[PDB]
Amino acid sequence: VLSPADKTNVKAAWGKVGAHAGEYGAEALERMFLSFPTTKTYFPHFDLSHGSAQVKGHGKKVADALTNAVAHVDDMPNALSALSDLHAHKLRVDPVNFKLLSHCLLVTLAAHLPAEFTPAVHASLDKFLASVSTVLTSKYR
Amino acid sequence: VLSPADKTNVKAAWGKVGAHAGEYGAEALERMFLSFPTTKTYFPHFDLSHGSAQVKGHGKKVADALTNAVAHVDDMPNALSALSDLHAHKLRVDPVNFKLLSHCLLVTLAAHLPAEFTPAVHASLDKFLASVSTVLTSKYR
Amino acid sequence: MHLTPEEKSAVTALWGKVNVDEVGGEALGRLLVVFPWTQRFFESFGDLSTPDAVMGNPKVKAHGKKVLGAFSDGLAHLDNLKGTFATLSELHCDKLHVDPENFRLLGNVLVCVLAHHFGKEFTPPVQAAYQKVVAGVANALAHKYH
Amino acid sequence: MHLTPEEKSAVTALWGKVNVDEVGGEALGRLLVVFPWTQRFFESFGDLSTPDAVMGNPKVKAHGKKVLGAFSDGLAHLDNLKGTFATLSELHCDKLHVDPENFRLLGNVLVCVLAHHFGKEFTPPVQAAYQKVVAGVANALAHKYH
Ligand code: HEM
Ligand code: HEM
Ligand code: HEM
Ligand code: HEM
Repeated sequence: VLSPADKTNVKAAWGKVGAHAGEYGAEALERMFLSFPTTKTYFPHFDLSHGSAQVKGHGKKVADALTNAVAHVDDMPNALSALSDLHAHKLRVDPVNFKLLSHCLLVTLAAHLPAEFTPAVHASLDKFLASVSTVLTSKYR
Repeated sequence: VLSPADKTNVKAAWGKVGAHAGEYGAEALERMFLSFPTTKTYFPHFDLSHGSAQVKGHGKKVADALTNAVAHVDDMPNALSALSDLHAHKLRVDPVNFKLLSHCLLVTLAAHLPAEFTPAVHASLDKFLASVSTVLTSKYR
Repeated sequence: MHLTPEEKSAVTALWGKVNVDEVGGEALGRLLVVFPWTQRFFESFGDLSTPDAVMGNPKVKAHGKKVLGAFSDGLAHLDNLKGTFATLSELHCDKLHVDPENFRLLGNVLVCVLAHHFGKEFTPPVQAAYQKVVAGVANALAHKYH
Repeated sequence: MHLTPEEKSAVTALWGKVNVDEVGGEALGRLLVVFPWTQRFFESFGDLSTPDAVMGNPKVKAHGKKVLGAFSDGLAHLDNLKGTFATLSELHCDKLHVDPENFRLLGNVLVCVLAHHFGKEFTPPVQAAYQKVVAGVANALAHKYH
């Protein structure tokens, strides 16, 4: 359960990302594909080379879904219903992978927001990304 | 979420377990300690030898908690409230272990319910145990 | 793979009682029913809409036999799982695009099926040995991923 | 460790720049704040009621440095992490009763702290080599569990 202080921490941290959200998205994906190569099995149709337009483009989409989640933090299941449907019924990504993307997003935020990535904020973001993952895998079966 | 069918499947299977619950809980613990030795780090104060009275007595408590969850299948978060606080704040068992015990319980049920352990029922039981684990792990942070 | 002699004998002892045909079909089928997202790799197998459609699907059953035939062969080369499964590892990665977590799920479902068929005979020590074996096979199949 | 020469080299080059005092206290403190159930092993350290309490705790700092000193030894022994950490593995299992899953949590937190400290210098390739190292260390520390 996200607390009021968690919600505040995430909104704050995500606020500074602001216009860079898309770049951070792409960066998190690149870090996942390199660090956890099994995640590439879900993107056989992508050019995964560094600098790929596919990865950039997809990074933006992920980052925008995350902005939407932050904006609707009190009502995530509703704001992400369509995405949950998609991952559960069409894409069918094994649930273990969400933890891997979550970790890479955290590393990306840490590398870009040294002032904002305090221990309390790190904790809230970790919980937030876990909550997002739960919502996205809630309709699998 | 559990579906009406799932609920029917779980009540029927556990109903056939009946008065053997405690013994199956004890066997599920034995299978866990042997197959996944890391779980033993949580029970350093127990005699873990085969047939141990301590293991038998703990298997009964575990089994009774599940029986109660089955008895209150439409209100599990509330029925398991006390147990969720205990595992989160006193015991502090890492969440990955819940899947280990769940798997061993299923193996235990399969070995004892040849006719009842059909594919539909196995599937319902897997979801049920995952639901129980989510509840017991919901207040960790 | 820390397999002790007695672990190895227990694995082989039981494996000689298995009707690999039947068991392969039950394990693959159960995987598709219990963890339905694994159905994403088998759309060409036709109807997988209900438990009966999956469990009795002739293509599921025939594929399961193939899977278990490869597994048995692994059981005859327990000291070299990586070499034995190298070509299959490459195939599942490079052509089939299968997340190796799927190998873990199948292994655990295989353990439930063996429990279901052997009942008591599948004792805790025997299960413990089989857990090591299914993790070793899964790891061998994942080893050529890149 | 299947570490590439270029992987070994990247790990080593970054590590020569690490302030162990700062990084150790930060990693250990962060583990306890982000995954508060790990506090169960550190009751004797004092107040751990808040992030500031944790981060400020001098026993947390001093123990962090020690942990990271041990981590440094591993980097000098990358081709034999198992022998390198055999005693420490035994100790974490038989005397301290620490679930090895905790080793994996600490590893990822460490990666987050290296990123926080090195910023853009902690590129995706560097991260990838460090993920292999932290997994290697965790596995070596879990190796003598029984
Ligand atoms: C933080 C959790 C995640 C979020 C918020 C997320 C978000 C999204 C979004 C917004 C889309 C595009 C849908 C559209 O076109 O409108 C997408 C698609 C997709 N996602 Fe995720 N995703 C997440 C995790 C994952 C992970 C863990 C995987 C597997 C490693 C994955 C694999 C995919 C794939 C394969 C597509 C389709 C891409 C394509 O064909 O263009 N996602 N996701
Ligand atoms: C199916 C999920 C589980 C249920 C239903 C369950 C249930 C219980 C119950 C009823 C108790 C006794 C509380 C009392 O004294 O009244 C207990 C205690 C305990 N549980 Fe769990 N548990 C579950 C999973 C686990 C797991 C995965 C672990 C760790 C591997 C664990 C470790 C413990 C420990 C160490 C105790 C204290 C035992 C003692 O010192 O007497 N439990 N649990
Ligand atoms: C014990 C683990 C496994 C073994 C030993 C194994 C072995 C095999 C073998 C022998 C084949 C036929 C190869 C060929 O056509 O040349 C095959 C094909 C295939 N495998 Fe596996 N497999 C295993 C697990 C899995 C799992 C868990 C999945 C995914 C859920 C998977 C996905 C597939 C797919 C999609 C094919 C091709 C099916 C087709 O003919 O269209 N495998 N595997
Ligand atoms: C990178 C992984 C880790 C390494 C390399 C490491 C290393 C060490 C070392 C060198 C010591 C000092 C032993 C002595 O001489 O008494 C120690 C102690 C200890 N470790 Fe770890 N450790 C690791 C992770 C963990 C984690 C994740 C936990 C639990 C969350 C943990 C729990 C403990 C405890 C409770 C002690 C005793 C501390 C005291 O009270 O003096 N360790 N560890």
